[PDB]
Amino acid sequence: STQIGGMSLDQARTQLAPWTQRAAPIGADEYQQRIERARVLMRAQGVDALLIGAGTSLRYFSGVPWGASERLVALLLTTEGDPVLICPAFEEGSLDAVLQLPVRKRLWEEHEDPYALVVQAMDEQHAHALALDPGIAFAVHTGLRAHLGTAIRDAGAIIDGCRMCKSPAELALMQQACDMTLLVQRLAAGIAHEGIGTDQLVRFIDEAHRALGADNGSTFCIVQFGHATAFPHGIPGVQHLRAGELVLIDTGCTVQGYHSDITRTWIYGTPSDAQQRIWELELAAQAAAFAAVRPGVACEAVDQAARAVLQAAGLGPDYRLPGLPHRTGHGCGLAIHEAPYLVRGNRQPLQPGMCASNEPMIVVPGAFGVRLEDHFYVTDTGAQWFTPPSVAIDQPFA
Amino acid sequence: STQIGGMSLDQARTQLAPWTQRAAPIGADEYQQRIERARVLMRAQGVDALLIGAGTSLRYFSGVPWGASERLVALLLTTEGDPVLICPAFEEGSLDAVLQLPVRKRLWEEHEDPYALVVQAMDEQHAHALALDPGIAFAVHTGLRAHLGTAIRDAGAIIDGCRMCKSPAELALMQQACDMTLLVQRLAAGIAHEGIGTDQLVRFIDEAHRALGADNGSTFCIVQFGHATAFPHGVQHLRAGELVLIDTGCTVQGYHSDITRTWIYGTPSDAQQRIWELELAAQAAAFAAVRPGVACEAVDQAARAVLQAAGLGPDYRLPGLPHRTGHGCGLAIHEAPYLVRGNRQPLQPGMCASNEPMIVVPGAFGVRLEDHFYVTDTGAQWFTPPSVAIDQPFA
Ligand SMILES: [Zn+2]
Ligand SMILES: [Zn+2]
Ligand SMILES: [Zn+2]
Ligand SMILES: [Zn+2]
Repeated sequence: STQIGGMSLDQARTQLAPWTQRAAPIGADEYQQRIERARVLMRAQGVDALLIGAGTSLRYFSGVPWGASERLVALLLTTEGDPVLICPAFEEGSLDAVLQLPVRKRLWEEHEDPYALVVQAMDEQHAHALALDPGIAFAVHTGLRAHLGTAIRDAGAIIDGCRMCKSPAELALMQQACDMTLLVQRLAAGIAHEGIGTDQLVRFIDEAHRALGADNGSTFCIVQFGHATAFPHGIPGVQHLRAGELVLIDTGCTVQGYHSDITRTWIYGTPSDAQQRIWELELAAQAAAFAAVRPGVACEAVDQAARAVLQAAGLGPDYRLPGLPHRTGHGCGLAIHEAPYLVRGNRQPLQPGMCASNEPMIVVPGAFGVRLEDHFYVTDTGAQWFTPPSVAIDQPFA
Repeated sequence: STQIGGMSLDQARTQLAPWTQRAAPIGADEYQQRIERARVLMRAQGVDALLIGAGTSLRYFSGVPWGASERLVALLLTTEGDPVLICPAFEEGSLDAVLQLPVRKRLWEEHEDPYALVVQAMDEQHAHALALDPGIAFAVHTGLRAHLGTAIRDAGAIIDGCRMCKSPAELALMQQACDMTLLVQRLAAGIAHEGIGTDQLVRFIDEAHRALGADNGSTFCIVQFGHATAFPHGVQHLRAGELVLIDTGCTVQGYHSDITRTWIYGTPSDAQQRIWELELAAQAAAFAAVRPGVACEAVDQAARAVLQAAGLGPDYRLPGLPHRTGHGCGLAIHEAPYLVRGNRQPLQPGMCASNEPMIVVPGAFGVRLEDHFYVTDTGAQWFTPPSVAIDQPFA
């Protein structure tokens, strides 16, 4: 009965001191190890240059945490020497302040062509086999094509083959973000009451992540009530809570860029039989997916394990509704969604240090949905939860 | 400093009722005009198929406001029939709630190849000359190339040829967002006091944008005091004698405001006054240069000629203007056309851009004044009137 409702704003505020179990930042040597692993995968693929654009992969490789813009900010890695950092001249100051890796800077004034610098740096090292970051804007392919006549490969296999398996230091940053968001989830369930707005919960979760010391409040937040829980990614519009509705809250933060991403679905007031039944089936499907995880297991096998529970209960098969209309889970790291994907058709074997969500949501069309989301990482012999799963329809927190 | 300081938090709150002059949303017919306009651009350039990714361009053509993810959500426009909307099958309900244009849905299940669906819709209409959104992830080039033997061209000319010139309805939405954000700016100036935190200003700017009825509070907020104003891409507490620089904005129906004010709290030095005045003059001269037919790069040069005649610069040297003068603005904070040296693009009626020829004095301070304008048949019109003096940030 006790986790849902009855907590005031300022009672909740009393649990929101800055978080004091702070994981260490990624250190210099770890950035060099990332570069070295990228070089190994480059040579494996027969490529001799890699271009990484601003975003999660530039951060991974260099520390630079800036979002992509219309101006090319990029790392060009070749098989030897400090990687080249292509960046607007006016930003040099700022760049030097966030860089965690020694680089050769190649700066361009506003009217200069930054893609000519990439190719000039290629030509300097006799590199003629470029792989380009699949996350980068298409525009960069156009700019490179004005100067570069050889095939441009997709760098996805190189990037994933680095980022998929998390180091201990990555796992602890993730763990920190997750503990923080779990606390936030718990307090939002506490402050809930008849008539509370979805927007009031969203603003609260944001204030709470901030108080705790997230990099930037809530990375995202989804709050849905009642029938609106039937849409995996929700519909526009504010709702107000009523007894008898499910509440689905999916939110997360970052800590040094590393993401949490947790969904809780709980009853406010008394559940129907149908709500209970679906809610227990969801917990069961999530548990079977977790139980399937260890080294060597194909990513699709984990998704299949979830569907097997649904299907033994008369749901599915496949994506059929009522059932699980989307994949079981996604990888998580510096990006909310990254490889590997726990999806039908993905033969990728799971390996120690891989991180993914386990969120086999059930949708009952016309009625509601239940999504329980906790992330795990693969160990040497099985998996570990970052956050323990829910206990019951009215006990969202183990 | 009647504009700067002296206002209580609840005095400020009395001017924060919801905005009553609400611009009309973009209606169904105007989405159809954008699709036609794209079709004609396509024909002009010899392109028969156009793929637009999730993001501001999808929003422009379809009303779908979602950010891009790892899953392909896209609009494929060909020379005839309803456009095709490629989408994950499970998000169909959520898609239907935001779509503003009639489309032929082509849904894909989690394990199916959505790039296959694009090419199949191409093959059906006999379209072989595809142009791809330059803002879409390169991954999409990869998935398309897997299925295509033919050139995949860059769609920037087509997309820009539509988006750069704003309709009356788009200008009205931008206008509302600007008017709302100007008020927020002025209230933030009013509540400023010795000791106030940059974080408290940020928080208040958000609350106000929400109270006035922005889509989602502040889109972004930069607040910098004193020496920090010299580091435009760097928590502080306000002290007498410091410049305050606040750059913020909101959206109304996804249309952006983006305004920077820089003002003195207390008594300014001669150096601060002289640079402030020069910032206003540079901004004024870039504006006086705006009219149809003028190259975007001439507007940037008009600001730099002001700075050079005063002994700053030249070019991008400091003290001076180390970056372009401004950027286009619309459904994206930054979009074409850019007011930057090398850009020959002629300005035309309806185009919207910022005018922000920030001066940096290394290691001391910076002064950015940012107001946006749109191009008219004979010149330009400010979305917001420029500042008046170092201590009079609002006209
Ligand atoms: Zn989630
Ligand atoms: Zn997730
Ligand atoms: Zn701005
Ligand atoms: Zn701007």
